[PDB]
Amino acid sequence: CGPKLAACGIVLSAWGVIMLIMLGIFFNVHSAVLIEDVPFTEKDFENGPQNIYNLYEQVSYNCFIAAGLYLLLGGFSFCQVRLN
Amino acid sequence: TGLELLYLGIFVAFWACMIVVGICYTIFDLGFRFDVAWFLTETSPFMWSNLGIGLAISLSVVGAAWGIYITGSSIIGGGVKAPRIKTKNLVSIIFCEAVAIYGIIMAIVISNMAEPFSATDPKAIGHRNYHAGYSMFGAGLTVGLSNLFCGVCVGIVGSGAALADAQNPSLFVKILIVEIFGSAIGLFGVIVAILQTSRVKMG
Amino acid sequence: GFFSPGIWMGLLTTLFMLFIFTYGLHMILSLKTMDRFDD
Amino acid sequence: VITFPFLFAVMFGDFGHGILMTLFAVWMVLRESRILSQKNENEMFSMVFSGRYIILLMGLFSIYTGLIYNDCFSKSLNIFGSSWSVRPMFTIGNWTEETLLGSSVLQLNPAIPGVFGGPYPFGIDPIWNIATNKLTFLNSFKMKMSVI
Amino acid sequence: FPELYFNVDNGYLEGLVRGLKAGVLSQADYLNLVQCETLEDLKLHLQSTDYGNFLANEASPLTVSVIDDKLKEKMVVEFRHMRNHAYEPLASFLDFITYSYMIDNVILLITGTLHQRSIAELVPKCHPLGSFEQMEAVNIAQTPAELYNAILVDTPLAAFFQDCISEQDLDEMNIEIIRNTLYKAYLESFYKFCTLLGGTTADAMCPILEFEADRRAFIITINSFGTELSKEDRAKLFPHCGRLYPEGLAQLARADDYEQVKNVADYYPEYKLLFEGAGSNPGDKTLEDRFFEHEVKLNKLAFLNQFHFGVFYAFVKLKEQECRNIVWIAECIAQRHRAKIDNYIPIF
Amino acid sequence: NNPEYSSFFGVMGASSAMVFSAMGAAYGTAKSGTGIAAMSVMRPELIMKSIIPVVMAGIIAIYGLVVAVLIANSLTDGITLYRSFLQLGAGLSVGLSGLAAGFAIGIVGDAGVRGTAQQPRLFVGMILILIFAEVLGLYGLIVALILSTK
Amino acid sequence: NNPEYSSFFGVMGASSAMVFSAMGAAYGTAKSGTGIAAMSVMRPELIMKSIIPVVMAGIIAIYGLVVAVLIANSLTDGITLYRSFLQLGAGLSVGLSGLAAGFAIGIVGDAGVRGTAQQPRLFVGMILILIFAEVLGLYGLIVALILSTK
Amino acid sequence: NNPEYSSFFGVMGASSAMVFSAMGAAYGTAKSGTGIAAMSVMRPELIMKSIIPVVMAGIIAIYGLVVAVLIANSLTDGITLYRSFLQLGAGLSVGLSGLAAGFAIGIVGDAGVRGTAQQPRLFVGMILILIFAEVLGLYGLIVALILSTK
Amino acid sequence: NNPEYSSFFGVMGASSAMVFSAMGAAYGTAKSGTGIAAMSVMRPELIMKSIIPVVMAGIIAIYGLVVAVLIANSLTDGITLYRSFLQLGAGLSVGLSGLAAGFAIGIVGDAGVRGTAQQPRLFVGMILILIFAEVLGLYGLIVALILSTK
Amino acid sequence: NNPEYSSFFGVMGASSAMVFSAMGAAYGTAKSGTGIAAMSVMRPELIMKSIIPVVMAGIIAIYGLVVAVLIANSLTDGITLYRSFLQLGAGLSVGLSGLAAGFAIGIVGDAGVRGTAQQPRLFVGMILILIFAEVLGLYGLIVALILSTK
Amino acid sequence: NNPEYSSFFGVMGASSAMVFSAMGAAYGTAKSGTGIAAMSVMRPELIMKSIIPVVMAGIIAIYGLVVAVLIANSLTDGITLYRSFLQLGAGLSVGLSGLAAGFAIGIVGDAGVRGTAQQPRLFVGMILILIFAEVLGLYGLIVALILSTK
Amino acid sequence: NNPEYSSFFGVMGASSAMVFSAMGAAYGTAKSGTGIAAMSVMRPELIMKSIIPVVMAGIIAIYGLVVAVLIANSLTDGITLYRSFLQLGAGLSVGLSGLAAGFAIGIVGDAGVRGTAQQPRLFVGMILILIFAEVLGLYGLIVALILSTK
Amino acid sequence: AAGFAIGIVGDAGVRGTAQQPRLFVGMILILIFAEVLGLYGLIVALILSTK
Amino acid sequence: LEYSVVFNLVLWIMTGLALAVIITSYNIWNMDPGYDSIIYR
Amino acid sequence: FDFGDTMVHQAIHTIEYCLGCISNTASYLRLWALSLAHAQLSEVLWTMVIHIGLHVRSLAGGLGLFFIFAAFATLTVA
Repeated sequence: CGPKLAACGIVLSAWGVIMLIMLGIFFNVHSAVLIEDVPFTEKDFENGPQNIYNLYEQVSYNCFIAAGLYLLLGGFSFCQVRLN
Repeated sequence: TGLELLYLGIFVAFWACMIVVGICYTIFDLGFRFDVAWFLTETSPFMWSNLGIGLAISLSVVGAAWGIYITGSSIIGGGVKAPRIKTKNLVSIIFCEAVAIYGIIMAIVISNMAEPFSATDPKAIGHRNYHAGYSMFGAGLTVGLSNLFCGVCVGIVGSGAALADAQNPSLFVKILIVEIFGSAIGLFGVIVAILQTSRVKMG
Repeated sequence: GFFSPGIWMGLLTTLFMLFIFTYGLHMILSLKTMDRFDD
Repeated sequence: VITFPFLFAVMFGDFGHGILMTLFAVWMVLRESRILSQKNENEMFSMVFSGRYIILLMGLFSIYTGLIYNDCFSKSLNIFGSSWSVRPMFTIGNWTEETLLGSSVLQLNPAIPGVFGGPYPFGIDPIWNIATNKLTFLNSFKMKMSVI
Repeated sequence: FPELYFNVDNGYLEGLVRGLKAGVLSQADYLNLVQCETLEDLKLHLQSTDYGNFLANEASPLTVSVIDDKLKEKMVVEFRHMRNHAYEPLASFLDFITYSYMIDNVILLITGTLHQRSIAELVPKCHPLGSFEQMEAVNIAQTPAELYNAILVDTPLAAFFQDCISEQDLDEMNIEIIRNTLYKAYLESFYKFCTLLGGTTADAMCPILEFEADRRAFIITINSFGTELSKEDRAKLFPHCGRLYPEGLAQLARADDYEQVKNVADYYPEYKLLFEGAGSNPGDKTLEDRFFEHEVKLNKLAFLNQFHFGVFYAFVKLKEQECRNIVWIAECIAQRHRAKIDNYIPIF
Repeated sequence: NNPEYSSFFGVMGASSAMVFSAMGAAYGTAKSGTGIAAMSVMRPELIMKSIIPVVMAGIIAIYGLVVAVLIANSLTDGITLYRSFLQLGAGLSVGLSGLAAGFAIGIVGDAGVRGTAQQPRLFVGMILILIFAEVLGLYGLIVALILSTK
Repeated sequence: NNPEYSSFFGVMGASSAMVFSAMGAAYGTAKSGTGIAAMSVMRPELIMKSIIPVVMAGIIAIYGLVVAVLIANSLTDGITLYRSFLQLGAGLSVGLSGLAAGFAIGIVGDAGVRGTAQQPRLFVGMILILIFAEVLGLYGLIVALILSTK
Repeated sequence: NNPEYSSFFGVMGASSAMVFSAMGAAYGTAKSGTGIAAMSVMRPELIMKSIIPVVMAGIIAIYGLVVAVLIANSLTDGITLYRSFLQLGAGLSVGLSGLAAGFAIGIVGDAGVRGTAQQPRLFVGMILILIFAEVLGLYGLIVALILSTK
Repeated sequence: NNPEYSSFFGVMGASSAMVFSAMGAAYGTAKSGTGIAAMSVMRPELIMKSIIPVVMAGIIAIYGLVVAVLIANSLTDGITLYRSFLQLGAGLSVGLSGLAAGFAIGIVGDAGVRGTAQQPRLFVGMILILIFAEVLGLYGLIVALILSTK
Repeated sequence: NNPEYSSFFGVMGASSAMVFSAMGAAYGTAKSGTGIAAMSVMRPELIMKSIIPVVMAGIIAIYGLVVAVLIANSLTDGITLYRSFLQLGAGLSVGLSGLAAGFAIGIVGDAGVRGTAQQPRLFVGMILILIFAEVLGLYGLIVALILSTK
Repeated sequence: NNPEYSSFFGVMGASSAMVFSAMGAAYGTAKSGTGIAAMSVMRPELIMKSIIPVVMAGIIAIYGLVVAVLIANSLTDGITLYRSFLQLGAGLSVGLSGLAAGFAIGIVGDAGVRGTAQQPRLFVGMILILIFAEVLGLYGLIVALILSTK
Repeated sequence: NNPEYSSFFGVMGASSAMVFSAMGAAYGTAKSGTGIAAMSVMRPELIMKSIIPVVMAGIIAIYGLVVAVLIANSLTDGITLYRSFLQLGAGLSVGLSGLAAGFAIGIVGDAGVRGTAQQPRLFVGMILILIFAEVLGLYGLIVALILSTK
Repeated sequence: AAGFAIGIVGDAGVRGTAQQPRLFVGMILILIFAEVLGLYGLIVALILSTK
Repeated sequence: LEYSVVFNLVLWIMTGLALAVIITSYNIWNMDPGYDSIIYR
Repeated sequence: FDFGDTMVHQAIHTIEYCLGCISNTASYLRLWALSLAHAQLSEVLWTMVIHIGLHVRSLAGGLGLFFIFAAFATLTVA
């Protein structure tokens, strides 16, 4: 590891959680700026907006789970920066 | 230097002139001319074929010939202080000739395929004959150039092996493996050229 | 007006053999002789 | 003291990069009493540490420029309203036929009155983050800016 | 690139000179030679390799001077054959080996003529590698001015004088300034020649020539301190080929003492290790010994590629080191000074 | 139906796939075997480690061969111009990218073996840098599969 | 509607995207690997750091691959000629820009390895210069992505 | 109405705007880096000031990017041919002027760094000298903008 | 009506004016930069005089720009083929005359600077020589205006 | 029926067979004779053993002569393009093979004569290598006889 | 019926027969005469004995002359292309073969004569080797006589 | 009646007869002239003997004039293409055979004259070699007279 | 052609004349033999220009 | 008719003429007079 | 003193100011130039990286998006 990697892991932990929770919010509010980012398909121009809303919820969970993994990288790195 | 520069000048001028023509016939809307279609159709399939056959031999022979003298020169030069070299290290020459063998094999196989059409209209010549002439050219070109490169590599590495033997006999047996990796390239050229040949018929 | 079938086939052959002639002649112009001899 | 940071921020004007550079310079200023006693051998860190206050100032201006450009990491503030208008406004009996073509292929908003949402009180409209022609609009701006 | 063309003219001589290289004495052979108790025992050991019969048909009251001369005689014959068999690219390169000796032979001719000696007295004493083609200079031998013009007309070396030395400079300057002045122009001209032979010859011979420039600048500097040479004289003699040329070479010219010279060497890891490996204390390898040891290392490294002219330069230099080694072993043994005999430089 | 000359570009594809790969693998093998031979005279023990660049050059010849086979078994007189051009592009992509990979394999397979002759620690480094050569053959192959199977 | 010949340009784009990038990444690798080998004899410990230029040359091969794949997946049997030209331009524009970055990483990587061996302080500065090489490939990727998707 | 080939000159503009600019910036980087690496041996401190030519090489590739993007964003199938030749002229005019700039930035960015190592006072001179190289790329950009926006 | 290809030769004009003038200004700067840098070490005070050949190489690029602008501002889709060939003429005239001036300015602005530190009296002579170089660009401009305006 | 140009290719065949074989044999002779000249000063008795590569080069000229005469006897006015291209192929095949074989003979002679002069044991080794060089000439003859009789 | 322009190939034959044979003879003579002049300074008694390579070179030019005259007397207004191509091939064959023989004569003459200066016993070998050179002119002549009479 | 372009080939013949003979005579005169200049310093008397090479180079230029004038006097608007092509062949035949002659003369005259500087007895041998060089122009002339009198 | 010949023989001639004043005679003869190529070119060119 | 024959004849002959002039011109331009015995004095 | 050198240097400074009023004004275009590149670097580095973590299911996307964001962070920094 070394202290350099732990310091990087702290920065990426904080920045990651910030951006990934903000993404989780922008996805959960179904924001229009995310249309080019959501992995929509031809079947989402049928039934109605519930289809895209299901995808926005799943992608909102992706960013929430990734933020959780960056909280774990944080806790690990705050140990390693003291241990190394 | 100078004799290369004269050739380089012709080479650059040739491509510069093609760029001028390519722009010219495009911008003047004459780009309906020089449609690659008529070139690749009014040319006789026999021309493509016979170039193919002759390439298959001659490029293999060039690769093998370089092969030969490159190792041979070293056999001789090391041989002055180490006469033992000549009998065993000569296997490199055998592999260089094997690159020539790969040539003559593929060339003779290709040479069985061609027969007269009794036709001159492209539609009476028909797709099979064009496809054969091209495939035969491709095969003969493939084996020819693959063997060209293969033989030069074998000659180079075999020269190295001969000059290794000149210092220690045991090195030859160990190093000799690289001549196989050289020779294999010529065999791969053969394999592809067989497959390119494998569907052909003429007349 | 600018080219013909016999011309193209003629040229591909001619330019190919002129390339071989260049290769051959390059090796020939690369011939050399000694300026000294042994004792 | 202002002019160099200002031109740098015009250059480096991503809101998120402005924050990240601000944060780096802040962590150097906050740790100053520690860093002054540390290894001299990290000359790279010593150089940027000797710039820390000026780096911070230009970091702040890079936030400010990134805000007016309305972009962090290819993302914009949908908190704002718009001079762009909702899909119904493209379908006022007029333009509806063009919106039916727009229901199969790309289309350009004509910015025609009544359809258009009018003059705008924020920085750049958030829609220009997603619009396919955005770079043309952005270039017309950023050239004219730099000249003045 | 070179792998395609090179064999057409040089494949024989490349195999030949590598074949001659395989005939050099191993470390184990030198370790046998040093166990000897007379020149006849050295003869009996040398008889087991390429030196077989090199001392046959010669006076039974043997002398170290005869052994030296016979070793050089063999080396000369070997070199002449390769030079005689070469074609213009290699032949021109092998001539650049010869120029190093030719310069020292011309230095003798000038020295003798500055003392009004007949050049016919000097020519039998010259290094036979540096033998002349045209002989009017040798035949005339009248005056330093006549010799200068006769050299310029007769000698392959003449172009180097035009780059650096007038007739007036030859009358005014000390002959050792002249020696180094010619070598400056020589290394630069041969280094340019090696870079014109782009690819393997350049990237394998340039490292050796770059070391030859650096080694000259170092040695000249550490020897200059106790002398009337100015900083300008040091600068005017340093070869520009070396890794020193962009800065360290000028620093050596500005410098005047071993500590300052070491401070230049301390920028470059090879030279740093070389100076650290030689304080020149009693029983130590000297700075000059370490450079020769390294010069051999570089010459061995040129044999680690199959097709380039660099092996011919490295061959001649290594055979010259083999002669230096065998003579040094014979001198130690003849003088009974066994205590330092291991100071020969191992080669292959 | 398709035009008569249509298959020519695909034929040049199969040939380019093989020929340029042969040029690469040959050059790689030559520079490598040269470096081996020159090393081996000094360090006879190192050949069985130092052979690897030659094997990697052979893998470039394999990358040519595989694409060339795939093209050759796909070719027909009936071929549409589109698939004929795809075969050309594939053959050039693997053949020329393979040639590029062969050039790098040859340069490092020499210089690395010469270095290793002097300093055995180099071997790990030489393998790493050689992987970053051979992989260009694989990138050539990837594009050539994607085109030629389209 | 469209000319059956017309996919030829987009295919030459897909090929070019790889091929010229590969020629670049190969040259960059080859030069750097020679430098690493010629350095290692003196400074073996530097290998694990001094390898970086080869990794960056690998990035150029990736930039090629990206565009080559993108073009190839975007091809169709009756492609619009305008789209075929866009793909050609993408292909050259990454492909040759990657060649240019390959030249740059090559020269800098070889010289910068010798420099590092003779002064270890250089390595931190060399990385900046190497990024300033490698980014040319990325600018070529930016345009190539723009053209392919436009 | 408009000719089928019309967009070809437009996209070759956009590509050329990048490619030649990248070649320029590459050469500029490569030369400068080689000098920097060589100088650093006796100059562990000058490194950070010495990188300046490399950055001036980088902006040339960016000038290419500006035009290349501008052209790319103004391509369409229906393009009027006259717009395509304007765009070609732009892309060459920045592309090759950036190439010329890169040659001057390269030679200056070598020699000036070497001279600065020998004499720190050269630094200001080298700055001024290098400006008169980099301004070529700017002039390339000025006309390339006039052309593309005409 | 006028042939739609006619704008091609007009943009080739504006491009050539810029490009070749930049090639001249580059070579004039590059040689001058080598000169000034190599000279500086022995006589550092001379830099502020010795920059002047670089300024003249800059002026050559300006002469190109003046023409390239004037051409570009005069183009139109409907342009009469006569005017388009005039613009090609103007573009080549200034551009290659600038290239010529840049070859002179480079060779003079090297050798004259390296002379000037050995002998300061040369400086006025070097200026006078350079006047007779820089004027070639002006003759190119003169002809280029006379062509492109008529 | 058959084109008036038809016989031209078989004519060029007969020419190429004789010419390229004469060229190969001339080079082979030139090299070998130069070797003999140098060798004979030390080993004047060895000439009539060492001349083997010279006659072998003459035999390569004869291989081209045979094919050339066979083609020449096989020509006619009314010849089919089929027979004409077979004869062309024969001509090129033996011709370039005759260059190659004659070139290898020359180089191997220039070596082998000098090697024998210093080491008599090599004489048979030279002759074996030369026989392989001649067999390459046989392969060019054999195909050429086959196509000329087809 | 015969086409227009038909004499061209046949007279190119006649000219080439003479011209390339004269060039072969010239090179043969030039190198031989150089070696003779250098030899003769040491050995004036060998002057008349050593002319034979120059005589053989004259014979090569005469073989060209023979074919050239035989073509020149058989050319007619409105000749068939068949005879015109036969005359082309004949004249190319002797002419270009005469180049080959000329180089062999020149090289073996130069090396042979200067070796003979040191060792008289070379003269016998040299002459036999020069017969193996000169006969290439006869082989070219044979094919040319055959072709021009079909 | 007869076609346009009729005279063009015969005109090129007339020019070629002159120009290539003049190039031959120029090389002859030049090369041998330098040898005369060198020799004269050692041998004050031999100047007026040593001119014969240069005289024969003048003869080659006269042979060119003879044919060039004979062709030029034989041209007309209505000329049959037959004689026009024959006159081309004639002018090349003398012109390039005279080139060959003049090239040989230059070399053998230089080497002969420098040899006569060391040993004046060489002069008889030089004259015989010069006759064998000069006659190449006569052979070119013979064919050219046939190809212009027919 | 005459130009090259004059240039080469003029150079070597003038240089050699520095050591040998008698070379001036040979040089003028050689210069005549070089220059006359230009005269021959003029002769045919006058003929062609008036045919 | 046969303008393509005429075109190729003019082109290849003008090319062969030009190359023979160019190569001969390049040779006589770059030839060495070897007067070194005077350059030394 | 020298009026010649004085007038030449002062004229050159004046000429440099007058010509600089185009060229040095246009030097500020470096702003726009870097800005466009900077924006598109950020856009492409986002779009070719972070987008890969945007899978249609929570488990598959959230696991990938972690490592994908680390590559994005790395390149965004460097």
